[PDB]
Amino acid sequence: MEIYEGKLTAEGLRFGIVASRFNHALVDRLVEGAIDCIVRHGGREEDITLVRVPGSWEIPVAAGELARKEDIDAVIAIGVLIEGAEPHFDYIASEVSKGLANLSLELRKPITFGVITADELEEAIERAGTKHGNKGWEAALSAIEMANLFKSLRLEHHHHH
Amino acid sequence: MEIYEGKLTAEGLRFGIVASRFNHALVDRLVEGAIDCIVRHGGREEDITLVRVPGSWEIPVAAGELARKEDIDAVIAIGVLIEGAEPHFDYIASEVSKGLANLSLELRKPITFGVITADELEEAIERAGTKHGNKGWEAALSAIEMANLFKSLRLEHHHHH
Amino acid sequence: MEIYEGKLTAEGLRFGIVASRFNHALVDRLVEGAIDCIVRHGGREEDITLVRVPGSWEIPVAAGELARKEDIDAVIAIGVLIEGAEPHFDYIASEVSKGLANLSLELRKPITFGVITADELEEAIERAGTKHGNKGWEAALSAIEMANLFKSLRLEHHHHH
Amino acid sequence: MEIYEGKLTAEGLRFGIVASRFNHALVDRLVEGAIDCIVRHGGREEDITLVRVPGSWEIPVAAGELARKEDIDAVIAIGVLIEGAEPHFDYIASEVSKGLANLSLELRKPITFGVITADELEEAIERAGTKHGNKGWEAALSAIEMANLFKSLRLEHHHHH
Amino acid sequence: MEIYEGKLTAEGLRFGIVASRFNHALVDRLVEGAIDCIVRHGGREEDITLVRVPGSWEIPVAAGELARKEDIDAVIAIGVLIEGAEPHFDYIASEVSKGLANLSLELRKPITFGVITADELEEAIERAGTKHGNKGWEAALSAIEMANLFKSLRLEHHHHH
Repeated sequence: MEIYEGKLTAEGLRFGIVASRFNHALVDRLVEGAIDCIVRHGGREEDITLVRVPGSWEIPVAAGELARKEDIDAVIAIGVLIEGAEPHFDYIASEVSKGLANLSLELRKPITFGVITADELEEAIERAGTKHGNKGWEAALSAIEMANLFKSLRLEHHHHH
Repeated sequence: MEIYEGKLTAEGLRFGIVASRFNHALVDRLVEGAIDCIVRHGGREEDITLVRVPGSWEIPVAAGELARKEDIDAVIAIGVLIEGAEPHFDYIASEVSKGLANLSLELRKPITFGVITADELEEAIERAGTKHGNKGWEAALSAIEMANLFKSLRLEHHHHH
Repeated sequence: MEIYEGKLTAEGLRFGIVASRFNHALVDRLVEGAIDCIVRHGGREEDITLVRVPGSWEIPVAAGELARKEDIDAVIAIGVLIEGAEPHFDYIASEVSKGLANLSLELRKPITFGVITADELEEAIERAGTKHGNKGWEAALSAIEMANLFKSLRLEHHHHH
Repeated sequence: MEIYEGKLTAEGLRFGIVASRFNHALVDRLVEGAIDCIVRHGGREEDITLVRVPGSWEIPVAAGELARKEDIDAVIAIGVLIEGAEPHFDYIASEVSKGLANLSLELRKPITFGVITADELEEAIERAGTKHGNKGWEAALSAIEMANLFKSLRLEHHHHH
Repeated sequence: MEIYEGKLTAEGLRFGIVASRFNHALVDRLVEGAIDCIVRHGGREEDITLVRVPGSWEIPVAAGELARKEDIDAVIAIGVLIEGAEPHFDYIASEVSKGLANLSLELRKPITFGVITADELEEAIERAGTKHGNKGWEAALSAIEMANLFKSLRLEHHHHH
C-alpha cells in the first residue's frame, strides 16, 4: 500500500495569509496565532505573505491572486463573520466558502478556511481571545500538513516523470 | 435491450481512498472497512492508494489529485461529519458533496460518498456495532460496481471505435 | 415565424436509461413505464440503453458517460429518493438536480430527470398504480419530444452550414 | 501469524442448492437471490446444481448425497418453515438444524443454512419485499467464503505434503 | 443449469413400510393409503415390504434393518402418537424423529415421516374423513419422488465413473 500524508514541519515552505479588517479586535488576534504556529512549527516568517482587505466579501478575490504566484505553496483564509448584518450574512458566508472551494480545485493548491463564524461577540471573544482554540492556529496547521501533502503528491509526481 | 451493470469482482483494479482524521475512533473502522471489502472481493491492496487529510474540508482538493493519476479507477471518499459547530457543519457539508459531485462529472471517474453523518457519536456507535452497516464497506462496494461498470462501458466503447 | 418543436414519434431514435436499484419495487414500476411509452410511440426496444447503479448518488457520473457515446441521443434518468436517509436526501437530491442539469448544458444533449422524491410510501403507491403518474411514462415522453426537437435543431443546423 | 480466510471471488467454483416446493411463493424468491449473488460475484451458473424436494424434512438426506459428488464444493440449504403443523415445525426444524450440522462435520465440506423460520408469512414478506435481506443471498455469500476457505485449508493441505 | 428432481412413476422400485399397530382403527387406513399410492402410481406390490411392530418406540430399530437390506430403495415410517399420557409422548416423539433422522443421513437412503400426531383421536377422525389428508398417501408420495431423485442422482453418479 502507498500511504501519503503530511508531517507538520514548516521547513522550506512559503505561506499566504489573507486578512480582513472588519471586527479587527478578534481577527488581529487570529493572525497572531497563525504566524506563531508557523514559526514555532519550524518555519521562517519572511515567507509569510499577509494581504489585508476591508471585509469578508473580498477574501476570495484576493486569495485567487496569491495562489497564482508560483512561490506560495498554500494559502490561509482569515476572516470573521458575526450576525450583526442580517441581509448580507447569508450571501457573504455561503459564497466565500463556495468561492474558496472552487479556487482550490481549479488551481490545485490548498486553501484552508480560517474563518470564525461566531453567532455573537460573546462566542467570538471567548474563542479567539481566551481559549487555545485559536482558530488561526489550527487552519494554519492543517495548511502546513497540506503543503507537505502536495509535497508528497508532487515529489512522487516528478520521480515518476 | 443493451443491459449494463457491474458484477462485483475486484480483479485487476486500482482504488483511491481519501481519509480524514477527525474522530479517528470511527474513521479508522471505516478505512478498515474499505480495505477489507476490497481484498475480500478479489482485489490486491498494493494498488489501493491511502491518503490522510485533517478534516472533512480538504477531502475534495485531495481527491481531485487522486483522479488525475491515470492508474486509479475509482476513488472512495471517507470522512465523518458530526454536529460540533453550527457555523462549520452546514457550509462545509454542502461544499464537500458539491466538490465531490462536480469533480466526478469532470474527470470522468467515479467518486463515492463514504462519509458518515451520524447525528451523535452514539449514532455512529449504532452503525458500526448494532448492524453490519459499516459505511466504508458499503460505499467501497458501490465503488467496485462503478469501476466494473465503467470498464464495461469503456471496453464496449473500445469495440465500436 | 420559424416554429421549432418535437412530435411524439419514437422511430429512428436511440435512448438512454439510467436505473438505480434502491427501492427496486418502485423503480421496476417506473422502468416498465419508460420502455413502454418508448416502443409504443414508435420505437424498437433494441437501441434503448439500460444502465443500473446502486443508488441515487451515482445517477450523475453514470448518465455523464452515456450521453458521451455517439449513438445515445436522449437519456432518461430513473431513480428514487424517499426521505429515509436524512443527509443523503438533502445533499444527494440537491446535487443530482443541480448535477444532471449542468451535464445537459455541457454535452448539449437532452437529459431528463425521472427521479421521484415521494415523501412517503402512499405517494409511491398512487404513482405505482397504472393510473398514469408513472413518472417514467411522462419523463420518457418529454425526452422523446426533446429527441425529435434536437433533431429539428441539429438537422436545421446542417441545412444552414 | 497464519490467517486463513476466504475472499469472495466465485471464480471456478461449483455449488450445491437444495430447494423445497413448500410455500414456494417466497422460496422461489430465495433461489433467485442465491443464483444472483453467485454470478454477480464472478461465478458462472453452469456449475450451479439445483435440487428439488417436497417438504422441509428431505432437505438433509438429499444434500448429504450432493456433497458426496466430487465436483461440489459447497452446498446451500434452502427451505421455508412457517408454523403450519405442530409435529412438522418442532421436530423437523430441530432435526434439520442438527442433521445439516452433522453432515458438514463428517463430510468435511461446508453446508450453509438458508432456511427461514419466519413465524408468519408476513415476516417473510418483511424479510423479502421491504428489505434486501434475501436470506439465500447471504447464505450463498457465506458459502462462497466457505469454499474459498476450504480452498485455503486444502491448498495449504497440499503444499505441506 | 442442472435440475435434478423426482418425477412420480413408481416403476422398477422396491419399498419398505414399518407400521405400528396402536390405535389400529386409523393406522390400517394409513397402511392402505401407502399400498395404494404405490400400486396406483405404477408400482407392483410384491416388492413392498410391510413390517409390523407393537408401539411407537420400536419404529427406528426396525427401519434400520430394512434400510440395510440392499434391495429396499425407500422406507416409509408409519406410526401414531396420541397424548394418551405426557410421560411417554414427549420423549418417544423426540426420539423416533431423531432416530429416523440419523438412520437416513447415515445409510444414505430416504426415510419418510409417516407418523400422525393428532392431538386427539378426533383430529385423526377429521384427518381421515373431512379431507383426503391420508398422511400415509402423502409421505408415500414423497418417498416415490425421493426414490426417483436418488435414481436421477445415482444414475449420474455412474455415468461420470
